[PDB]
Amino acid sequence: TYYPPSSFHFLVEFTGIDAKNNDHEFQSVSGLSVDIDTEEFAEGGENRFKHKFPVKTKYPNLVLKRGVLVDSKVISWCRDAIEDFEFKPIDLTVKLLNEEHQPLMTWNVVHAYPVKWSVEDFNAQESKMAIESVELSYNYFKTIV
Amino acid sequence: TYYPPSSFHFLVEFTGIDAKNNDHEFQSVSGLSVDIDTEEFAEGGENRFKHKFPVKTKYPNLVLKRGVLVDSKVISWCRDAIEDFEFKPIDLTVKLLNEEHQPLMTWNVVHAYPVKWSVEDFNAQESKMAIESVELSYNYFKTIV
Amino acid sequence: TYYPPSSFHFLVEFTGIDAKNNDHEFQSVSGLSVDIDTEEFAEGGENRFKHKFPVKTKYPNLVLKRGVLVDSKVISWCRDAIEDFEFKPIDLTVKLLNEEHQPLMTWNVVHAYPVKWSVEDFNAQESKMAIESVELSYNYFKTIV
Amino acid sequence: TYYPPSSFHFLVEFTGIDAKNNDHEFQSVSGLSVDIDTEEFAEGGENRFKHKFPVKTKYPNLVLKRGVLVDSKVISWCRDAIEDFEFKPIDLTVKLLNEEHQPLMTWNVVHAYPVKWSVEDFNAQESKMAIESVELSYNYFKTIV
Amino acid sequence: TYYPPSSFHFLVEFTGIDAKNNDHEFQSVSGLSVDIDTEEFAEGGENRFKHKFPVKTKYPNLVLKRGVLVDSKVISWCRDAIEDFEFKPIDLTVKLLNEEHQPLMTWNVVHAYPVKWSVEDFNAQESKMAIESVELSYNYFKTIV
Amino acid sequence: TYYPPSSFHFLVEFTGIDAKNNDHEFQSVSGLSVDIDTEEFAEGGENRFKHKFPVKTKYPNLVLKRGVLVDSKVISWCRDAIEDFEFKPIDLTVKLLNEEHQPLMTWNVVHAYPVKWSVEDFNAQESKMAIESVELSYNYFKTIV
Amino acid sequence: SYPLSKFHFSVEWGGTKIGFTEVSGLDLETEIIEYRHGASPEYSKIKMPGMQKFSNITLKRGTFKSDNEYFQWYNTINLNKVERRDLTISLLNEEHEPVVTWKVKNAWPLKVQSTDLKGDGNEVAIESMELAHEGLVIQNE
Amino acid sequence: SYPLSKFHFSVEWGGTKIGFTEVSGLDLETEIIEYRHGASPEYSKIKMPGMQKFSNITLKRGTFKSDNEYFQWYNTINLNKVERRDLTISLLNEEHEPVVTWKVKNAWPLKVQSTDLKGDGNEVAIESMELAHEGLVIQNE
Amino acid sequence: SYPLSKFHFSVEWGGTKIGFTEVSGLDLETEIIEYRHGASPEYSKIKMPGMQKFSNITLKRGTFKSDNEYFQWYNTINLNKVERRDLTISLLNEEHEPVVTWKVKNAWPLKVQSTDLKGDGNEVAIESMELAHEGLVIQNE
Amino acid sequence: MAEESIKKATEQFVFEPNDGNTWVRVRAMIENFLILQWRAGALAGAKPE
Repeated sequence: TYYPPSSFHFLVEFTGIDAKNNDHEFQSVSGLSVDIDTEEFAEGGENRFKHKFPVKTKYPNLVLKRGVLVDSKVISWCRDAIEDFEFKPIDLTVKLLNEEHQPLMTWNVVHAYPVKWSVEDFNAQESKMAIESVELSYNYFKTIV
Repeated sequence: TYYPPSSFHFLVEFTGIDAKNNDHEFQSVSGLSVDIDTEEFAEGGENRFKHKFPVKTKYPNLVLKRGVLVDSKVISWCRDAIEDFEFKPIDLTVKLLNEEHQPLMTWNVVHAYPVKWSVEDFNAQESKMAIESVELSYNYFKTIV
Repeated sequence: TYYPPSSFHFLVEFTGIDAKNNDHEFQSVSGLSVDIDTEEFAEGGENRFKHKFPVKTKYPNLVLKRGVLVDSKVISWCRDAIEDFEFKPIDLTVKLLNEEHQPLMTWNVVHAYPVKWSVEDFNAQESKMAIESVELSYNYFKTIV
Repeated sequence: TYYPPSSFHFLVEFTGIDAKNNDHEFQSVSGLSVDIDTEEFAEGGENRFKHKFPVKTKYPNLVLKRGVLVDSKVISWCRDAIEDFEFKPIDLTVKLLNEEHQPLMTWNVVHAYPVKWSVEDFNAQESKMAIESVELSYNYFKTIV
Repeated sequence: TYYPPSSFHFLVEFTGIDAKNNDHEFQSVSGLSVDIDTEEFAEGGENRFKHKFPVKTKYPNLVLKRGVLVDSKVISWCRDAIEDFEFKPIDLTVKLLNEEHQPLMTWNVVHAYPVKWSVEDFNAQESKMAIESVELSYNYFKTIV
Repeated sequence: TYYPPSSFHFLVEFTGIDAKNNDHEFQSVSGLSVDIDTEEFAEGGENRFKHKFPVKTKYPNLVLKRGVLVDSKVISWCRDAIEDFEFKPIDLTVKLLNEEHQPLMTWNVVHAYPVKWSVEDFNAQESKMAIESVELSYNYFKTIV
Repeated sequence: SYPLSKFHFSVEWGGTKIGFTEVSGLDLETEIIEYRHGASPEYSKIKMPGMQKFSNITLKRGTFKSDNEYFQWYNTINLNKVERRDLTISLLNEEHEPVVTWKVKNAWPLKVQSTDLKGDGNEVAIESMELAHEGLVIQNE
Repeated sequence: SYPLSKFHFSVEWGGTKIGFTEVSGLDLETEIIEYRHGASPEYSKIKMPGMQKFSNITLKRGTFKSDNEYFQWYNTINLNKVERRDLTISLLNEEHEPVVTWKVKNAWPLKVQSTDLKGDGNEVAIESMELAHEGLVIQNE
Repeated sequence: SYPLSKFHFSVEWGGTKIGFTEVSGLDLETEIIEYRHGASPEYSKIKMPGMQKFSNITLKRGTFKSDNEYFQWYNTINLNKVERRDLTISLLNEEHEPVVTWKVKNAWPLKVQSTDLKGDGNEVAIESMELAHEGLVIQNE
Repeated sequence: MAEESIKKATEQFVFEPNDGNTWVRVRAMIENFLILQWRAGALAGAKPE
């Protein structure tokens, strides 16, 4: 913009999971990008370049981090998939906020489910917070702005 | 939480091995995580994404470190497997503790056995403690909280 | 030259997309280079070297970076390709400028289209600007100087 | 222990080679560890984990370092194997010592022979000691403590 | 020598391209080396070593760097090959100079042609010179001294 | 020894090449080492270890570095092999010296010939000496001490 | 028409006394984010505000018989728990009333430093404390 | 035939008073790009101008009753927004008219520093501010 | 109504004398863990207590004939073994009784420093010792 | 049919604050319902626009 916005004020909301204020707060969000797979072809007589063709649109997994929370609803949802193969996909909204705490821009993440859950190593000789990490697979996203 | 807990106060307990206080104290614990293997498929006519399907739940080995202890019961158990192929799996509990020294949260590790044992290199010109390391394979874990 | 020019003053212009002043300003430009693929052959009796032959001219993708802009025309164009497989290639001009703000040298980029779009990770604990990145595929370029 | 021991006081002894005091002193010892090779299997109907089975116990080579000694008996033994393929395996003891210079713990290394010998690079512009390195293959080890 | 020469005073000259003083000045030159490809063979009964045989002499490409020059004759020559597949190999001389600006030693580079041309990335936030790079393939070289 | 020797005082001599004092002085020497290739076998019923067997003795190439010398005899010898495939192997002696400048220990390098020759990159903006590097292949070595 | 002096003040910290020898560290600070796009006619950057910081506060007092207030507060730390307090610092007028007030949120003690002893140390034994906090507001009406 | 003195001056910053105790940091700076081609007869580099920089400006004043101008400006910061001002600094003659003027574009406050308190601090309480800006022009006609 | 002085004190360390010239390093320190979640309205971090530290203690005394107490304690170190002692430091009243006591757990000596000699060194030869320990408790009743 | 399904989907927002952070969530949800109906062949049009 004339002065572009910073990246440290944002909100993560879930649809299909009971809401709690402690499940909307995160330390970091990553994975909001996309790419197109292509193929190459050489045409006889054309020596200046090879041709390139698109094939598929590709998205990476969405990664969320925060300090450990013991009564999380999101984690209970993750456990049902992890332990029993019960899968029930959800939708999600990522919001980048302005100074009035209203959205500048949002991302609509469609049909997501859990593929990973972990907690970082313990160390008796270091002063650190216990950090939790969750990774989700989804089909695509759209943006609103 | 409002103020998340730190990670430097914890306890490791074994079931099926004679207890000694010196076998419950460790410098570091790692490996408490999980992931899901998936497969991909391209559907003709659908050019927005590929489909992904789950196949299996996967767990890493559990790794424990401490200073060298010469009369350990855990090591005697490791030696029977290492030297004679006598295997007798055990269960284990990992506890993350609060200020009253009671569990905040625990991990139930099921059917574990030894796959590795080592001691770090000696060096005549350095001032260091001798450190021992043990790695265990297990089937799965559950959490209680 | 006697005193070679610096690299911090330049302009990016698009043909086929409605113009806005905010879409001509970028933080960084990269990818203006080329190479020739070759093949090798060993001739019996010639032991001093192998022969090398050219096959094809090759170009890398063009990469543009800037702070996040919410109403960009270039991004709307990228979305049509990304979301619906509607492709409509454009031409582009890269200009390296002198002190009168006139071109020292320009690059003519021919038949370009979008293959990638991303925004860098958010971090609640760091003071940073949100940065956007766009990558384009093209056939070749020519220079004017 | 209550206070674990340090790692800078130790002794290396050989059986089957004429003894000299200068062949029992080393700068560093490494390789005293072990691991178990495993295989995986997926059982139809069991989607919580894959099965893992042990196959073999594995040991790394033993590595010794010291300053260059010109009349070493150990090196004469290494040369017979290296130059003429005359192999005659030996046993070895690694001792970790206490303050009375008696063993805390020892390692019994069984049926060892030489696989490597080297001396580090010379450099006219650096002030350094010439360092020698010897690597041995062995079948297994046992511990006494 | 008794006092070996330094490497910061040298000249690059081209044969077959119209001369200009601005095309003989470079920031850096690299690639003046050579190697011999070999093959191995094990002879039954000989257990001290394997035999090695030479096959071919090999040379790397020659790489030149300088600040960007807009009216270069060398670049016009590079463009004819790059854009139209018109190839016309040239010879080249690399000279290492003494204090009277006469050659200490020279390299005769035979039958060279262009395989690469690039210019380094632009960055609006850094104070830097625009740098150009050219890479040439050749058959062999000889030295005169 | 009681006080091991340092590594900065040594001499390189050639047999079969006319001697000059300027060809016996080097900045650095490397490659005086050896190893034994082995194979593995698993015996049914033996689950404590796999068997290992020796196959061949292996030596690395010998590498010499110094400041550039223009009238070297060693380089003329290297050129005959490099340019015309005329190969005539030589023997070599590496000497590690004491304070009376007499050998502490020597290495006898047998049947050597040139496989590589290079000179490091020139840089107009750095104050550096021009450095030359030569690499030789040989069959084996013996030591005298 | 005259400025205020700096020696008459009081500190309310939840202890039994409000007299101190020295108070320091009442600062506020903001980070700066810089930017320049390649086509700009100016060869310098544009600046905007980033995230905010606060400094630690240091308090100094003389040691008195049977007064162990500093140690006792410090000793309330239990793993990740501590007693947090509201700290009020005030500059006083001739009627001993507030003129300028510094309001500090959630303070706790980071370190407690004791005195050094000397055979020829003809002086007062002075103890000190360093406090962490989460915010400062300045009032001057 | 005589040089100017350094004690009679004024500062216009959008506040209610123009008197200050101390002003510093009115600097200008340019980077240098160096180059040498291997064939040159000289064994040193040629130099040319790079990108430009500006220093932060520091202002110092005494604390007065009911004057909270520094805090109030600082407190206009709201995420990436702040009130920006034109700062004019001027060296005065005997008629109290400008002689030398420093013109500063887009300034805002980076930090506000309060005073330290001492039991034996027989002095004036002095507050200070540090300002960021985007450019300086010097006029002396 | 008066503060304590800093020159009348004693040290009990297991040796034969309790008189010292100088004592320093009786400090306590705690680390700080910081946190901020992206959705917070405040642009600063929340703080909580981490792990704890202690400083080394330095003791200084004059050299006397036939007194080698410092060396003898140091010389009890044998690889990983050392004689550990309870160190008690006390500030005294006019009756030579304790007022303020510092209690130190498990101390041993890290270093022993001897004096420097000078031809014109018209002064007392002073030796010193630095001690490691595992904890400090402060008593003032 | 379509109206009943949307009506049920919006019940979850009935007692939410009436501001931009809700308006955006209501839109995203309705659009997701409709894009599925479009892919299914109920709605006309080459692309969602």
